[PDB]
Amino acid sequence: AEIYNKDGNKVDLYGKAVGLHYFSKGNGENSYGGNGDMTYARLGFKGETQINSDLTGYGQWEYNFQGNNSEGADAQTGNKTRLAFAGLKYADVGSFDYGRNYGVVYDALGYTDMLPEFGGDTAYSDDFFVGRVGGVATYRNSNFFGLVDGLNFAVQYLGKNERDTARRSNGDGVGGSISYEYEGFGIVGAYGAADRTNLQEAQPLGNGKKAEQWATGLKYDANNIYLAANYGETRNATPITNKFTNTSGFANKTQDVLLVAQYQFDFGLRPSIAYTKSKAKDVEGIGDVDLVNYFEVGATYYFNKNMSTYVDYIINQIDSDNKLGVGSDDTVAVGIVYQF
Amino acid sequence: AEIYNKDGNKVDLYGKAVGLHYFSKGNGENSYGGNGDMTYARLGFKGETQINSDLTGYGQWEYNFQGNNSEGADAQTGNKTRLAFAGLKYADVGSFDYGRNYGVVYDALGYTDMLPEFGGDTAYSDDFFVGRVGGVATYRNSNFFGLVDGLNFAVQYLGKNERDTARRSNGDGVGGSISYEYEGFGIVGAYGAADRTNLQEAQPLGNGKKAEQWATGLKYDANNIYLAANYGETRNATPITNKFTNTSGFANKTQDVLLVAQYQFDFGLRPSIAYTKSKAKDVEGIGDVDLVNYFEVGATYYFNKNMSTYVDYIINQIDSDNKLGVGSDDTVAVGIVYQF
Amino acid sequence: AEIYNKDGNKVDLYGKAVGLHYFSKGNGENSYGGNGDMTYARLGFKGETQINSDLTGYGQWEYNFQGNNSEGADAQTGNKTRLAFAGLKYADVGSFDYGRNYGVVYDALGYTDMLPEFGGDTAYSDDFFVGRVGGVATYRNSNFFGLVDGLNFAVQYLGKNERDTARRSNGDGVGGSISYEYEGFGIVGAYGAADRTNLQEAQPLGNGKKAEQWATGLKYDANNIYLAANYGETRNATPITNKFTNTSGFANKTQDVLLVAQYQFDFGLRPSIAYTKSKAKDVEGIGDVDLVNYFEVGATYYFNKNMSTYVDYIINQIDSDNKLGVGSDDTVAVGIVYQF
Repeated sequence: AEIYNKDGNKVDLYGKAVGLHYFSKGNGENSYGGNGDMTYARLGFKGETQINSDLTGYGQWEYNFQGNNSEGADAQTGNKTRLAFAGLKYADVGSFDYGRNYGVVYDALGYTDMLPEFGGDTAYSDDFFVGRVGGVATYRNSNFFGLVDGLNFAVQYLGKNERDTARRSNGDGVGGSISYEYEGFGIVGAYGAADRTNLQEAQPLGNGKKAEQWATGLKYDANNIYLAANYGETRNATPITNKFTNTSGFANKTQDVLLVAQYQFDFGLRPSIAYTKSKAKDVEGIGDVDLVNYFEVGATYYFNKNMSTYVDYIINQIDSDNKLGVGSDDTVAVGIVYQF
Repeated sequence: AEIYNKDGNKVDLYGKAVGLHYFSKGNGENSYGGNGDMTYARLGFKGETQINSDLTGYGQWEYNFQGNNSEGADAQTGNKTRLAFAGLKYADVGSFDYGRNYGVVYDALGYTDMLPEFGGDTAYSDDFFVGRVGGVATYRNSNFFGLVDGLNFAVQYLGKNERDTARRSNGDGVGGSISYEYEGFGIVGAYGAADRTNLQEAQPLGNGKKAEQWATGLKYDANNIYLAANYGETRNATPITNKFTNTSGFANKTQDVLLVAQYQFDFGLRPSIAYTKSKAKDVEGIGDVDLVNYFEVGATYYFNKNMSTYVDYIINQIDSDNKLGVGSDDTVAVGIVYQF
Repeated sequence: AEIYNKDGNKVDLYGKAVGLHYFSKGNGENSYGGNGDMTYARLGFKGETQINSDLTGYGQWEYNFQGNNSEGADAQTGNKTRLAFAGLKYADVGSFDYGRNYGVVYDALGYTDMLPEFGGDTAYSDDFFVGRVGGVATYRNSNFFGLVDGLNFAVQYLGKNERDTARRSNGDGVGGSISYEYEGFGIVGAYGAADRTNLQEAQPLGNGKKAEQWATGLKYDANNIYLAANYGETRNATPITNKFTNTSGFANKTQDVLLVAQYQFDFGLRPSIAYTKSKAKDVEGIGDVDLVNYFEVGATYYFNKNMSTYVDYIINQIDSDNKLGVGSDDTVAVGIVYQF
């Protein structure tokens, strides 16, 4: 919601209140998404001020507030800051911002991150270039300096983040994307690579000093039709765990495929169909393991632009014999979302 | 405050900044409410969008921010999300929302929850149907489908919540209320019951597999006069602790009485008078124990609609010989509240 | 940003999104400010309602949200409530508010707290009267009841706060300030003293039962020129640590000097020059130790009123032979700030 627009500085304060609930067999510890209340909310703001007629300053902050906690000690479990950055966009040169923001490889993975609830599996947060990250300096350029419509590129610089965890840690690195949008087609390629840190190298699963991720997208988005596909691979970057040996680390290699098919009816119904398959390769002592695999059937029914509800169903293809001990049961999400 | 109302979607962003302080003898660990700085703030938003002329989507999120903490490690102590849900209200059929919201038995207890600071004693949060709860689906209906003015009812479905604590946990259950408002009178009856979970059954105090709460209210609210009374009982649901045996659990039974008497002067002064008495029965090895007992004398002086101050005094009737070790000293709250 | 002004109640909801990063040699554990991503954000609101033509109610809440955390367990590390209070300002009598607010001795230290990033060294939070504190009742009076322009005074009452930590704890005390502003000159004197608590007295470093702080300021602020100086001293109040003995407590005495020199160019550039020196005296087994010492060179370039960037450089004068083990390396901050 645009709560303010005076003296060329508009502030968009927005939020969400998602009544949500998962359904999985038993206590669902063996299910794709889990079982239980999953209600949460959001709050944030994106500001934009015009320094002049070419230069624009902008800032954004988004925060997730969990609603499925009690007002006891667990109150904060899950609350986190999702985005926080600032920048200046200028004429045709391009934009530059810095802070907690999405990694460039997300640009590609973005194409398939359209499911009602689930999906987006390979875009782990705090995992180098595929999801939200801390301290990334990003430079994007539009229409190749205005010369070519639809030709976009960006180069990101990931700063080293040595945290308490190997999972949330990352060394420094660089990445970049290139996308061309035309008619209702989009084609993307993005890649990045950064140093793994000592703690990361110290983990039992995964071996290397350089983690690199890359993926490409293709999409036909026009005339109530959304079709998109993603494919990517990674070296020592997808976090994994062996539930049996109680070991953790990263998959040495992974072949990722994401597919989406969605149609937007006029009356508000927007069914969804998708396929997700992530397979780790060269996992020590195991070899090839499916980290994710399933089919999705879903439907979001938008009332107006500030209301909707959706049902998401995950036909979990993962089998019980999974080596890493991944869950094999299905999950069903049922949400009702109010926003502004 | 209504910061936005465009295209039939009004957003009410509100808050509080309560400068507060308690006064009790000594360090007050033996006092009703404690002693010290109790300053806090609130922030939230309730949105409402008109899907059409019968259907309305709405959402709400409220968060408590504690101000009596240092900026050190204790910073977050007390911060919690108080409410978070979403729903659709429709024509005369009624409303339906889901998320973190008040339990139906609160509908009754609401009548007496009007004190300047204290009061509301029996409406514990995260305690089945008497206070705020997680994952409750609620259906309310107004004026009996519009047929009878003042006749209201609601049926709530409490979802199972297996948390780290027995106190904050709850099995699944159902509850409902019925209220009739007329002239300036109100009469309410509400009841609910749900399964106690293993962890709860596992506690030393309290025995049963089903916890059920119920209460009724009566109130005369009109012409600057507010008079209300509540009475209820519970089976294995009111959380209790024996400070001496260092044991916890739930009271097998409790007889609750709440009484309020308040008058609204024209110039802003609104004195308060109240009586609260909660007694546990069948407490193992003890029998009958008063969990709460006192008289209250208070007064809120509202300047305008965004300012007030109040003094609340609790004449603590609990004696020193209390078996469960409940505090016996008095407490005085003195707040100054700004809001919007 | 003033998101609302109706019926004489204006609400100013504001925020920040600071993309920030420190630069120090090595991992910088021996540097002044540290090394790494330091991105954060702010959110808050100050409200003001006119009770009538003399009386005004007002409230404020400010919260710091850290952006340099991962979305993992460390998510909340650093989030804190910075301010939270409420009051009534009246005619010429003066204002009175209560809650989490700045201590009076800050009034003096304020003069030198103008650096782009660093600076303000001696105004520790949760440290009696020099920084933000919990439960302080403050009374300020303007222009000596309107009789003398520029003559201002305030008397603060610090409530006892017995927290988990000696550092964040404080006994009760009183403080007050006196400031006279004229032409573009300002002269301030402020002082306070309060009881140290048992836990504080219990610490190895620092001996006394009464902690007292005081400081004075002088400033020439007019015609794009800002020049300010501060000098103060303290008894058993500045928190200190001996990195080698792994001991903590408070400096028995400290001589603090702060100096600032800044000029505001018309086009937006605002260079900064400053000197900071805090020296502890009578530190057990050591004697005199510099807690802080350096020169600063900085520059903030404001685009418009909602955008800026700055570079701050700390020429760290602290030597390696520091007895308390204080860091000796330099630090460089580079921020880009969007606000509203």
